[PDB]
Amino acid sequence: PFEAYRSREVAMKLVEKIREEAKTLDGEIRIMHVCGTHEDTVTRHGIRSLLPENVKVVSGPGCPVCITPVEDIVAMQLIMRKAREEGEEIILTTFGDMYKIPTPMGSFADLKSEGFDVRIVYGIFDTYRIAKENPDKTVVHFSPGFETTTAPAAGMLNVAAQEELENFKIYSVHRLTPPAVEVLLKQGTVFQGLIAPGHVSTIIGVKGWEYLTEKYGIPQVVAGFEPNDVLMAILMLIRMYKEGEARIINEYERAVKYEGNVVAQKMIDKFFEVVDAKWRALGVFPKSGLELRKEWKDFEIRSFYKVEVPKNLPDLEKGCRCGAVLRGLALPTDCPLFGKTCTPRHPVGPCMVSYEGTCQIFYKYGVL
Amino acid sequence: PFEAYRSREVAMKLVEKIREEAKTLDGEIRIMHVCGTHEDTVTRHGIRSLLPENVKVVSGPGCPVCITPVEDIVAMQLIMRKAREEGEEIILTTFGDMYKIPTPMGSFADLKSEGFDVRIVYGIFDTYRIAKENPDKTVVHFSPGFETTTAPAAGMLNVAAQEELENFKIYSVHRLTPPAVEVLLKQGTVFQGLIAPGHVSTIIGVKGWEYLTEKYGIPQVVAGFEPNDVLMAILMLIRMYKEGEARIINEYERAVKYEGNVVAQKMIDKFFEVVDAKWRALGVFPKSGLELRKEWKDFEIRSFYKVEVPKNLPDLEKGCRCGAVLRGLALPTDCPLFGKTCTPRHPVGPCMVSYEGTCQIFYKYGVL
Amino acid sequence: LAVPGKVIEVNGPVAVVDFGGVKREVRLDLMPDTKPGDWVIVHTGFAIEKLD
Amino acid sequence: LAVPGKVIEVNGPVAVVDFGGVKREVRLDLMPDTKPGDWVIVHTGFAIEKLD
Amino acid sequence: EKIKLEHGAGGEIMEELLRDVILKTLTLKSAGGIGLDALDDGATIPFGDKHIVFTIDGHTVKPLFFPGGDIGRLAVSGTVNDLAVMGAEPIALANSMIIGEGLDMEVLKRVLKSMDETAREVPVPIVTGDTKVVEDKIEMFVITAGIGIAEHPVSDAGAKVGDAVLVSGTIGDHGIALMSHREGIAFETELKSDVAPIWDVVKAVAETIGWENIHAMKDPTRAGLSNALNEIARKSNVGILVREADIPIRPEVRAASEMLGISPYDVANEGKVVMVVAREYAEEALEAMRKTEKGRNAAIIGEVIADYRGKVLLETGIGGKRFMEPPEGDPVPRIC
Amino acid sequence: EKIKLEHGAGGEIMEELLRDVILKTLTLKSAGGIGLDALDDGATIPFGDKHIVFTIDGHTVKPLFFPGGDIGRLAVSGTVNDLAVMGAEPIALANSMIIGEGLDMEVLKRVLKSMDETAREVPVPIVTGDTKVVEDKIEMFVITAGIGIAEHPVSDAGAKVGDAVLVSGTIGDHGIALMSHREGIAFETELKSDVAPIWDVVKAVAETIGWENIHAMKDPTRAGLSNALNEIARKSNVGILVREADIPIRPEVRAASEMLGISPYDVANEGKVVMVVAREYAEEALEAMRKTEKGRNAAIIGEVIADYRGKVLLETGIGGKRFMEPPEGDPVPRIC
Ligand code: SF4
Ligand code: SF4
Ligand SMILES: [Cl-]
Ligand SMILES: [Cl-]
Ligand SMILES: [Mg+2]
Ligand SMILES: [Mg+2]
Ligand SMILES: [Mg+2]
Ligand SMILES: [Mg+2]
Ligand SMILES: [Mg+2]
Ligand SMILES: [Mg+2]
Ligand SMILES: [Mg+2]
Ligand SMILES: [Mg+2]
Ligand SMILES: [Mg+2]
Ligand SMILES: [Mg+2]
Repeated sequence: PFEAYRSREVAMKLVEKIREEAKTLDGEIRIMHVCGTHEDTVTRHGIRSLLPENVKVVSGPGCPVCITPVEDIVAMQLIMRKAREEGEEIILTTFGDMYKIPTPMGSFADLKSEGFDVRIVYGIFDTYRIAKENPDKTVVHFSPGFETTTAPAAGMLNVAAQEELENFKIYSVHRLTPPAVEVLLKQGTVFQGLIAPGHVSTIIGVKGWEYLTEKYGIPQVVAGFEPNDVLMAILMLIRMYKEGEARIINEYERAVKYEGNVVAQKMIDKFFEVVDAKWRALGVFPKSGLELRKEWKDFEIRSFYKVEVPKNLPDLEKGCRCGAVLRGLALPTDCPLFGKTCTPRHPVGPCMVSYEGTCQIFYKYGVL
Repeated sequence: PFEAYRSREVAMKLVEKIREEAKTLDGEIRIMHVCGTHEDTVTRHGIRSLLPENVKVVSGPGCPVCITPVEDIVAMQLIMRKAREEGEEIILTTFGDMYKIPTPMGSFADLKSEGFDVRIVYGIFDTYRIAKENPDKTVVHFSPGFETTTAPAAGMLNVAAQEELENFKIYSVHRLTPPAVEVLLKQGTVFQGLIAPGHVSTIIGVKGWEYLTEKYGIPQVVAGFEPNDVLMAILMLIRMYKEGEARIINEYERAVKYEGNVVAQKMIDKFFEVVDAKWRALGVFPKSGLELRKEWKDFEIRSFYKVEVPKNLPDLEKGCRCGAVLRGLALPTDCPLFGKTCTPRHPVGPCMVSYEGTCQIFYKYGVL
Repeated sequence: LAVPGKVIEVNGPVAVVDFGGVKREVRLDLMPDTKPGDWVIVHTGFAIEKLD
Repeated sequence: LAVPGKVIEVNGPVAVVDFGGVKREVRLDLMPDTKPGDWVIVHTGFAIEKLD
Repeated sequence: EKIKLEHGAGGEIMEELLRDVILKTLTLKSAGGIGLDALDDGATIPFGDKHIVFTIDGHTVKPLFFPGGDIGRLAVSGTVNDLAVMGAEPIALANSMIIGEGLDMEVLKRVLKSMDETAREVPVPIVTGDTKVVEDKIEMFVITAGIGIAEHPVSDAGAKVGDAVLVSGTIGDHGIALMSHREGIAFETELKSDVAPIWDVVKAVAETIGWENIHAMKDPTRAGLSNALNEIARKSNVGILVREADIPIRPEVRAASEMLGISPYDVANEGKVVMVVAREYAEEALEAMRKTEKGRNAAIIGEVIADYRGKVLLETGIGGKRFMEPPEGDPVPRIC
Repeated sequence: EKIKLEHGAGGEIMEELLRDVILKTLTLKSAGGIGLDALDDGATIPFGDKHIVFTIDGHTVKPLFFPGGDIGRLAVSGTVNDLAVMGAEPIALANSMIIGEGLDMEVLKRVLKSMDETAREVPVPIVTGDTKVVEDKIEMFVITAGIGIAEHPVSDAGAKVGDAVLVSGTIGDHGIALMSHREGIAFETELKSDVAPIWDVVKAVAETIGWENIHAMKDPTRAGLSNALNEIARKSNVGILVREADIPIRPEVRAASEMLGISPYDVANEGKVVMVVAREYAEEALEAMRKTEKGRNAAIIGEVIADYRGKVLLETGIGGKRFMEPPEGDPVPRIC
């Protein structure tokens, strides 16, 4: 099934069309995607080695774990300690890569080693289950992620209110993709085409990305994650650039609805509200984050603990260029630490730690 | 030094005299010793294989760990549990073999496995030290032993009162050798000569054993522990039997004083009082035990906890004949379990567990 | 890392998806209309969309 | 298992006995008169008698 | 400086430890043949007309039992394979066991049973051993050494430009099955480990195209196929082109690896062999393999090239190109 | 039914496990020579004019470092000795290591250093190995296998009536030193372990009285001299008379053993060899031994007799008689 989407023929055809449309192209065309899964597709399938010298694919900040502020990671840790001293022991769930994310003050794993109960989970439901198995304890899930990950949390929060669970809390560090994309525009990040993230689209649909192509005239293209989805999108983008088009094509129509996914949208709306948030190594982006509304405030772990997070916490270690990698302005290989002191096993920056981290992906796949 | 006491010549001479004095002997002569260290000497050096068919050496109850009542071992365990429930955690010290002594309700080692703090020590001073290193805990030493072991406890109790230590307690299960010897007399245990224990003599001196040779006319002989000490004693005994003598010879004069050791005697008297006590597998012997006087009652661990020890606790496992071994009426090889289900590694009875246990000694040395 | 799977069982919110010889349970909270035979996109244990 | 040792140091109650190349500390509480050069019988870490 | 789990994961980090310490501290490392410095699947010792192959392997897989096998079948399989990829016929096995105080006697019996059944398949006898018991809560560790006789020895450095690269079967089965078993990931039909001795496979190809035409071999255990290949490329100082579309991979393995977020190329295989053969013998070796019960799924996956020496080039399905990076360390814990 | 510390203490209880399970479950146990069933210090494999000796030994001594040696010197020494008592000349060593996550890199280096220094003394190279790292808090385990060539093989069953029994040096040093080190028992001068390769000792005697006159040999490791002797008596089905007064024992060892309440005959020796020689060659073997740096203290301790077959008779100092019982298991924990 979907064999075509991986067909060596379908691919070599798309690659030929792309080469054709570009041999006549002046200057250079830069296409940016904002999804780590797309970066994985591009890199895993060696798509860059199939592109013409004048066509470039750059990875934007498509990694929710990479951009979660250190201030928030430290906060969660401070609250674990604050609870301990208050006799209360908390059960903290986090994703695997987030678990190892470094900060000036250590990671969740460093905490684990101090005798704290930190558990790695694959989803929020895992956390929900732990909540029912441990009533004598407050289970909290450090929740980072974009729309695609926000939804499962917005749904789990519903199933939790009905059940009237009191030990089901989460530290919201959710972010919105479209906003950050605009910010990069207002800041000079160069690219003439945008490969909109497949899954985040599935949620906010093609509709969620329109406000961008209209307010800046940038041709967007919702794409899947098979190698031919991305090759298609690139071709489609090269052409809307050459023909001066400025619209949004839904190449991933098989999985995305124009309106997207209504349930999730309201499901998320029922609990979260767009707010101003900080993106690690990038700055404070306007209306780019999601925090729990005043009502569902009892689900936020911070409504039970107020900690003093030290100021001036550096976002990255000296020498790390993850901030530029996140902007699609730098390649991980440009980094002096890349593959040296920084590797997936012993990461210096967040971009190398994260599964959707561009550095980890480049490292993992031996980029040419 | 003391080379003579181990000399192969000195020995072969004593062995010859003994053979001479016995070739003319009618019936059979039975010499009983009441010290596990003597049994070790006899067995380790193969002395029995050097004796004439009509001369026998039998081991009496010369093992303080073997004869400590199970009721007392269980009591100590019940008190450990009672303290735990009272928030109080106790540090229990015991000797290595005692640590593994079985009872119908398990050993101190079985307790250890339940999370209790049971420590093996080589002497009471070890316990005293633990008391000073753990003031936030009550350190108690299950104290079994004869006069030779009682003294170090009677001395440590002095050094403890002066220091005014409040966490230095001990469960007294001390016993006296001379009394038990009399009991065996009044009960038919057959022997025409008694090798009095070297070290217990060192304490109570030759004087402590006189009341026996006088009230029953049994020729006693205080002996050391070198192979020639025992061979000498045997010869000396054979002759006092043939010549109808009835006195006490101090073959171990180099280490024992007639009056014995005055300090220890009063040192022991200052704290303990001869009382009626039960000997495991043997019965209740009159004025054979030592318990702390009403004053130094604060040193007894039972003055802080009263436990209900279940009745009818069998003294030994079915099939075990340690009771007869202890009386010198049976050889461990007579036992069906000897070397079968019962060995030092996996003991069924106390006689096999104890270092001075006759069964352990026979097993350890491959008796002929 | 989201991958496609064929639904082979539905039970209100829970579902059993087969990803080529590998089955896993998935919450249908965001795809109520899901039903056996369908093909959903699973992200962190949740169905987020069906395929056409 | 009591064994003979030669005293090579006294300090009030404590003492240092050598058992043929092996030294150990012993309480002299029961042999106050002990002093270097002596030979005592040690039982459970206590000197119980000197040798003649 | 502390030892990390990575130092024993068979990847690059472990390579560092070997070079930064082990090979650097040991000074006597050979007996007139392939020695420690070579870091081949085993050592060789000239003995007149033939050579003795010497290999040793510790095993610490957890749990002791898993779909398709156990630590016992793994011990015999691993040692026999290492002798086999050196071109030697198993002669005898030496078995050391370090048992944790408390192990149920039944487990030990079950492990010994599997070892026996596995050993009889070669066949190869276990002529000597050792048994140790520790209080440490380790359950069990199995260390097996093995001696074999090789008429003509094969090393990781014999790969020549133009040669063809083969694998005896599917890749990623043991590592993915064991990982899936851990995360409770259930299957339509359980994914099994492939642990098994494959001397018969090597022997078959040799008994078909002759030893001289088998230029290199290695069982891709810790760190997977990528590691085994990256190791051959480096030592033979040749480049290796592999076509992703020809690498055999079970549907279940592809699926579980994606969910697990790991590559089936970086995980250990316990019943496979990588073989570099003379270009004009590839087809006969392949077919010779296909005719064995354990090589039914063999396949020519690539060729030895002259460019990118010491590296492994991967031609992706859609035709792209990228390096097949040798993992930093095997992704899965206690995989062997 | 659970595995107990005793099952790996080299005594009788371990003999039960071997007979009740291991030998009873493994069915293929030989390669045309001395095999697993013999439970000799190593196995033999006929190879034309000569035989290959194969041996393996795990090591779990704690602490890793102790007076006189360490786990590294012990690994090399133990394997070389087992090859040596079989009558074989060390050819090559195979080294497996199972390191606990967290070990200080310096410890590993120090162990490797000792292994190297020890290996160079034989001399014998370490031609192959394996490295595993576990989360278990075990520090380190060293498993060494070794291959050797024996012109004429020697087994525990060759002892003949009338032969003389010798030991290359003092008995009880390694086990007592290590026990004393544990209980903080201080010395006038520390009691050291004797761990060391003793091939030169065996070789010397052979190069003096010829291999045919060395009827039996065994390094008395776990369970001590009593065990090594009780093992020779049983397999050779002969009786063995030993005169306690002739068994070499350091004053420090006698002293510590008494305080420790254990017999120096039941504890492991790591630098000694028991040798049964033709009655008319005892003196030359003894002297041949006395001329080596490690056999200066050798001594004829007894003779093979016809009575008490399978048992070991001990003639005590004063002239008494008793059996020298094979310990149930080595008294000291983690002695090797
Ligand atoms: S490699 Fe490391 S250090 Fe360089 S930017 Fe990427 S994560 Fe930061
Ligand atoms: S051997 Fe055991 S069982 Fe028989 S009496 Fe002696 S201790 Fe009791
Ligand atoms: Cl391996
Ligand atoms: Cl051994
Ligand atoms: Mg290998
Ligand atoms: Mg190997
Ligand atoms: Mg291997
Ligand atoms: Mg061994
Ligand atoms: Mg090879
Ligand atoms: Mg041996
Ligand atoms: Mg051996
Ligand atoms: Mg050995
Ligand atoms: Mg290996
Ligand atoms: Mg032998």
